[PDB]
Amino acid sequence: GAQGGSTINYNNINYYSHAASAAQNKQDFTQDPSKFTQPIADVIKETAVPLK
Amino acid sequence: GAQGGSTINYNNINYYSHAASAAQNKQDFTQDPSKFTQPIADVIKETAVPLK
Amino acid sequence: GLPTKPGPGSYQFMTTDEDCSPCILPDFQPTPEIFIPGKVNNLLEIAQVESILEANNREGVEGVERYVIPVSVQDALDAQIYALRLELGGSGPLSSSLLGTLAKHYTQWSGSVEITCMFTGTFMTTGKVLLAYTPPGGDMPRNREEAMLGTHVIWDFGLQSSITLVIPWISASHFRGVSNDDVLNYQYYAAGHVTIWYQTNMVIPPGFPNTAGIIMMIAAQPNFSFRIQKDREDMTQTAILQ
Amino acid sequence: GLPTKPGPGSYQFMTTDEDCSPCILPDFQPTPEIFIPGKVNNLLEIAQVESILEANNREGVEGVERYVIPVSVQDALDAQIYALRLELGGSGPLSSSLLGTLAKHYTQWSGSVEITCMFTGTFMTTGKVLLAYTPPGGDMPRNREEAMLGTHVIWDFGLQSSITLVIPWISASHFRGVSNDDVLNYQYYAAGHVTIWYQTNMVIPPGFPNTAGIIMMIAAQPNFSFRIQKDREDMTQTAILQ
Amino acid sequence: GLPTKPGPGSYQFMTTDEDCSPCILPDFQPTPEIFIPGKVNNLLEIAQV
Amino acid sequence: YSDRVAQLTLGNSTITTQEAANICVAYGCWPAKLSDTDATSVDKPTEPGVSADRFYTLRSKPWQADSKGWYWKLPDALNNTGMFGQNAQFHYIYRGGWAVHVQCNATKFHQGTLLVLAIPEHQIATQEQPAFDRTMPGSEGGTFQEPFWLEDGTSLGNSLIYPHQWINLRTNNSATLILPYVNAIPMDSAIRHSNWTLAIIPVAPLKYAAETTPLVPITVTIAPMETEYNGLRRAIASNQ
Amino acid sequence: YSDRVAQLTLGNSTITTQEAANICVAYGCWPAKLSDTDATSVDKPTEPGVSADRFYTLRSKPWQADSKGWYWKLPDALNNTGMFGQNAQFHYIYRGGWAVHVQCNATKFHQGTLLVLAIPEHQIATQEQPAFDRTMPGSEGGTFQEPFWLEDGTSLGNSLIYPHQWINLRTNNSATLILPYVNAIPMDSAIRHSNWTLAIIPVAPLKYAAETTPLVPITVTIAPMETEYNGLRRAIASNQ
Amino acid sequence: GKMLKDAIDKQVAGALVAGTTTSTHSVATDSTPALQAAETGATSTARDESMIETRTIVPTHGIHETSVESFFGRSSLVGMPLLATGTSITHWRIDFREFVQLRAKMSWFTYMRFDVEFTIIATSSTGQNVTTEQHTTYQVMYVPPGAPVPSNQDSFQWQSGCNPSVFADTDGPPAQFSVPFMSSANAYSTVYDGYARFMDTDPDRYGILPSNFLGFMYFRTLEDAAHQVRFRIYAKIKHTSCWIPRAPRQAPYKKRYNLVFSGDSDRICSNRASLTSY
Amino acid sequence: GKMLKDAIDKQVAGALVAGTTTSTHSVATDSTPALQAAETGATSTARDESMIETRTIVPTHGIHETSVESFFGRSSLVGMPLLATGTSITHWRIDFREFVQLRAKMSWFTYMRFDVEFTIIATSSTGQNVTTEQHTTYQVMYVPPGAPVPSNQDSFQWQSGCNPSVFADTDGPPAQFSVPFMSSANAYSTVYDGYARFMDTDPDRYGILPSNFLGFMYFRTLEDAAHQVRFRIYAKIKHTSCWIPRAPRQAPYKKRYNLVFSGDSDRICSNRASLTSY
Ligand SMILES: CCCCCCCCCCCCCC(=O)O
Ligand SMILES: CCCCCCCCCCCCCC(=O)O
Ligand SMILES: CCCCCCCCCCCCCC(=O)O
Ligand SMILES: CCCCCCCCCCCCCC(=O)O
Repeated sequence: GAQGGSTINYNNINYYSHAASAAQNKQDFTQDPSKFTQPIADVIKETAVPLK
Repeated sequence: GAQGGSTINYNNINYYSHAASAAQNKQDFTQDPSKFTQPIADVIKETAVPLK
Repeated sequence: GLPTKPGPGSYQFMTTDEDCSPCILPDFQPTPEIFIPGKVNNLLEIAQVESILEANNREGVEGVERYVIPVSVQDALDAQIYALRLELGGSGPLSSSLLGTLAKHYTQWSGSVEITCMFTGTFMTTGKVLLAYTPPGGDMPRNREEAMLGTHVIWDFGLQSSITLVIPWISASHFRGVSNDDVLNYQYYAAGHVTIWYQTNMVIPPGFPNTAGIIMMIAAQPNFSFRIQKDREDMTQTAILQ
Repeated sequence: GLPTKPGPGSYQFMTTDEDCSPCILPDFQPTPEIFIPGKVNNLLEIAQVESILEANNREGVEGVERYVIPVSVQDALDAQIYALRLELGGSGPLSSSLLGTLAKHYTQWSGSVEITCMFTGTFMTTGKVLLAYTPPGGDMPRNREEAMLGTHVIWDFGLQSSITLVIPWISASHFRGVSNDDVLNYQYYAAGHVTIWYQTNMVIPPGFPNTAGIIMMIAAQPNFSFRIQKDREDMTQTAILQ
Repeated sequence: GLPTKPGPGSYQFMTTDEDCSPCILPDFQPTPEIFIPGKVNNLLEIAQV
Repeated sequence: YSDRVAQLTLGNSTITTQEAANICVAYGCWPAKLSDTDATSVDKPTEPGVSADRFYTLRSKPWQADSKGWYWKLPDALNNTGMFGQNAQFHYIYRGGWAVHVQCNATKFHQGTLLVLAIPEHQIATQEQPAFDRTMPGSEGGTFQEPFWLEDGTSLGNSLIYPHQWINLRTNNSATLILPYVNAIPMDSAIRHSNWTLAIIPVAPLKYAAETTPLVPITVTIAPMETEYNGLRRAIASNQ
Repeated sequence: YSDRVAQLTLGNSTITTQEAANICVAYGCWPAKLSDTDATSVDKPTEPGVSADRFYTLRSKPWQADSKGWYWKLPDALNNTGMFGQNAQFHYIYRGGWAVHVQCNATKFHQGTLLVLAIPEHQIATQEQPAFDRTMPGSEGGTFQEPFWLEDGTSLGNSLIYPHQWINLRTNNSATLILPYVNAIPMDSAIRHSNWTLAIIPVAPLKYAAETTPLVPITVTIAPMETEYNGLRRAIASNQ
Repeated sequence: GKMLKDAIDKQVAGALVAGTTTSTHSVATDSTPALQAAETGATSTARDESMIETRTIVPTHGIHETSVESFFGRSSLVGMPLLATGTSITHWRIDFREFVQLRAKMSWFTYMRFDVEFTIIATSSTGQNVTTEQHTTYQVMYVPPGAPVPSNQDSFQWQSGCNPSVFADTDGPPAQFSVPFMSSANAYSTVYDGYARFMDTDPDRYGILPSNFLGFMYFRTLEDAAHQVRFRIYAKIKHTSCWIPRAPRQAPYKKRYNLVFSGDSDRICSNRASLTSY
Repeated sequence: GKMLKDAIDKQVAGALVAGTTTSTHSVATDSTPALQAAETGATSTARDESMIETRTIVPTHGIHETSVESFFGRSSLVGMPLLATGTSITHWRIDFREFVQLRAKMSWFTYMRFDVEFTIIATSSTGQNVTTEQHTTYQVMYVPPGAPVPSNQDSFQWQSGCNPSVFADTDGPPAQFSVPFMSSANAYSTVYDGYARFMDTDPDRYGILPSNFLGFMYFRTLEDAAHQVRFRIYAKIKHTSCWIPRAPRQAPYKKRYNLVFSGDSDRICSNRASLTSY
């Protein structure tokens, strides 16, 4: 991308018929860390005491 | 550029994803020689006497 | 034909190439993607999950017990509980954690780290603990008076069983080297010290266990990242697997 | 496939190629660019900075003293102080300056040059000096009468310590050759002479130092340029560095 | 000439390639398609019999 | 206001605890039925409802000084129990989530910590490939021999990536986990494959304020959740 | 109207000179604090203000007939001095610029010229790699042995590319340089790295209107400017 | 054209790391961010700004080198079959378990959906394994389960009417081809807590999920080889979906088709003599 | 399309040199452009037009061959590792300090931010170093600090699951690849006035900035070599930022990791017998 900073901007051009032929995907996809870090029924806000 | 005189005019076409793959930059960038030649608090115009 | 000039790098195979390539089964139609819980898009979602430090790495301790730092009733004031060089590389206790094992695959790191400690003594067992982070330049702090001069938290044992010492990203540069490669002087990237001290003492009712434990846990903060993939040192083989 | 005809120059490696090439780390995200003072975009910003001529290149003068041309009380009129062949190449005094060392990397040059001289005698020491530039065609001027016929400035020692002789670009062609390559007759590009003369004399109060110095300095004017990179002659090695 | 970089897989023959290729008889004009009963477009029409 | 007090009502069964920590919902995913877009099996599923979606209590385990840990495969552990067990025996394929409740009370005069792992696809090994009595131990469950390696050449320390709670005796006496169905296919056989393993591993050993060590049991209570079954035939009890 | 008369006031300290040339501001860049876009260290910096941003005078040097020159590393030379020194000892990393003032007066009956270099990243060598007593000489500074080569295999003649002034005794008795922070990173350790070297090299030797040579000292006065410190721990004085 | 727009996907890596807000001192009984409870199973919520006084930091670092795509998106060795001169035929069973680096990278996840780019480098050598010259075509045939395997170099199975084949030269550029996600399942499985068969609980079929196994690559030279050929088979994983992270492999791998480990000394990190010094 | 417009950057070299205005004679006490003061540290401001009578000159000369990009933007040799036949393995430590021409060009600046294009030419020869025929693949593996190094030609490290590798033929076209600016710092440093380590002032760690060191390239042939191979490693510096110009190196280089010089005879330019004749 002739460079913004940490932004790689790519035009993936597949020359073949099957999508599997395309090169690797460069998108950043959504991160939901809280399904692993906060996997609890009741949210615990940072400023509260956790138990009770 | 099929030639103006001393003007090289280039379309850098990068075929790869990362900007680092692109060929070398042909732009002329700004020259500020005076940060090295006139690095002094008080400007001294050419026609003046420097000291005092 | 279109006139061309193949240049250098023709016919090479680079393992990190990003190129399309002909599909050997161009008519295949894969099975649909179904919903599965816990989809991961980025390994820093794993690095932000707490894992247990193999913190009790004393010679002779084996198995699950390497996960519990001893904490005892002291007969002297201001004693030291623990000492740990802050390092994502090498082979010390951080190296076998989730964050440490991810760091084994990377060359460089940046960001804040947090250490969560959980006390395991009886309900009736009390104590106060000082957890210190010393930025680099010198050695491990020798006494609690020297360690307190750094970043530190003071932990009171109670109903809330656990504490966090956030080790903040304090650094001359935007990134550090994961490894401690000697020939390359990567000790340049020394990242400081973590020490644990008795702030008061562990106190027990008569005839209770005079020894309890801290389970140390570590994870990355949301400002953390890794660069440059590299081979994992300790995942080797001498033969093809059969 | 698209029909093609690879032509001549296929698979060659030219060191001045301007081609894109696959990145071995296509997912890497570098550290930001921070502000640093003194960013240079073009080496002619360096060439316009004055540097000291190694002007006192007499056999036997070593070290810092090669930077001070002697100036003395004369017992005879119209004497010569200095003589210098105007040359960006070769190995004379201009060759080791900032402009001269840049010219070592280039084959051709154009533009005006300036020489700034600073007198270093005592406050009480007086004098007048003639600085001459003689365009090419003949030899070095033999006496001050002949040298004055050229471009010249006359310098009065005083409060303003320094003078500039601008050596203007006076030339049959738009560019000259940096080098004096004999087999190729690059003496064709002879660029003239710089000489320094006593315009009156150096005069001192009784018992003062009867010898003082000029520090010569040189730089390029804003109308100056270089062409054709070339290897530096005096930056060599007989072995790989270990 | 346009600068190029032939990569891996150059000059290989894959039996499932989907590529155009020069016709050895580029001026040939085939016989028309006539109607024939029982045209099959997909072998799962046979599998349902 | 209090995540130390919980009540769990499924079917004709209700659990309570006055010292919970919270409830872990694995991957933030409550159990859910299979949608028509992901389903492949064309027959209409049987959904037994409350006859199977209820808490079942396994036999208790004594927490001893030397205990390395215990484990149960699911649905394996409940395949011979109640109407869940019967629906799993009579169908070729099964799908559903779990509500797991581990109980262990002791005194304010005790110390010790249990780690309570729900490990999906917990394939196990040691110096040898394991036999059936360890891969599918049934309602009685199995025991760890390499608790440090999590029976699988990984490490116990890194198993906090899995959904978990602790039972730290100074804090809580119970752990609750809600588990969604996890698999690479929509449904799968209950007798041939274990989707989850419930693992309870002592980390800090059990210590008493005297040298006389009374009996401190651990008790597992598991409720199937949002179950479906397809492929009705005769009842088949095990993969042997 | 007069760039021969200057006054420099930093903190509780003020310098004057009646024979200045001008003031050199290196690369035209006045010292400035670190912006949030370039900063990496997350802790809130300590900015000591006037307690450290003030002129400090080092011990004077005699200009002798044979003198090859003198040099000081920064911040090295001030690392044991005042509240600058203490803030630099107690923090892991430091950033800031300098105000440098070199004093040397003599008579209208003297001649001689000093070159006053501020050299960034002045790594030094000779026929041998140098020891610590030369790389970090402290407040007393070091001396050149290869002034022609600028201690580094380059040349003194080309060092006018660096920010500089002259002290030519017929003209001025003082040189003033303002130095911005220069580094390839935002902050850096004061005990491990020297960002600038102040170098004072005689070019025209010192000559007197008699053969009796009175004492002509050179005196260096340096003020830190726009300082920040991060990484507070115990005080560490040197990299040894 | 819009039709060519279909063959182009503009895709962007510009996700940044979290920044830092300045904070000041807090003296209260209201907000206690440092008090935690690891028993819940939640990771600590405390942040920098709530524990010390912070400055402001604008985020500048990317995260893309740890995206699952970037982490798996490079080629690794997965098969090294040797074609001898006696029969001029060899094969490789297709799975990523012979070589430990890719297998250990995959062990961070349970289920993985991806495509594959395969790359084959052929190298000829002498009996003493010194590089040698040999120009010959070779044939790689995909043989899926239930297709008859070639038994010789001249077997009529190499017709390849229905098996896909790639023909390339030993001293030409490397053969390369892509493959879609081929499992009958909706993802591959890195680990399997079950049996390969009904009515069977043999230990050798524990942990064996046959939906990961898509068959064989078979290799001959088109004539009888004069020197032995070594094929190196590289796989790059691409277009990658990953679910359910795991505790990664820590003990060395020992067998291709199960997780057996030594487990003689229960530790991973190195020892020291005292917990209060290094 | 606009998406393809993203992959094209129109960039122009049309900066000219300064011109000349005609001037006439000046007889005054007002304007004295020739009087200077070098003590300030400023370069002379006097120009042609104010010193002599000039004509007008329209500027026609470009400056682009001395732009920092053009000055560094060509390939130079930086590494020449020799692969012997005994072990068929070699490596090159990655820095631009073995060969003096590029190092001396870099010595004009303090800090430099750039990308790199690497080009590798492999050449086979006999023991007496005469060119010889040898067709073989070779492997160049980037081994970053902390990754285990290969110890043999057949070490399983050459799997390369996480280290990037390039495979090319000894008698094929040269391998070539680009590299972004990889320093942990915000620029590289050509010179370092400090120590590589805290708590250490060993002379061998003076001037050593380990953030310039990104590790190693390792080289094997994929079979055991029959003849020795010489790899020539070329680097072209591109997309270049430069800060803080220096006095350039004048004494010859002597050591790879420090600036030691002889300094026996303090002079650079040649001598003459008299300052008033040539
Ligand atoms: C043969 C048709 C030519 C089309 C290829 C044009 C160049 C490829 C586009 C690359 C897009 C991303 C490059 C970048 O900006 O970093
Ligand atoms: C394969 C896509 C073809 C696109 C390339 C077109 C030619 C390259 C553009 C060169 C632009 C600068 C040339 C010049 O005017 O000097
Ligand atoms: C040769 C063309 C068809 C070959 C299909 C190859 C697909 C390989 C996917 C392997 C996924 C399972 C990995 C494993 O079991 O360890
Ligand atoms: C092989 C791929 C990764 C290799 C990284 C090479 C980057 C080289 C930059 C060298 C900059 C420092 C130069 C020097 O220290 O003299």
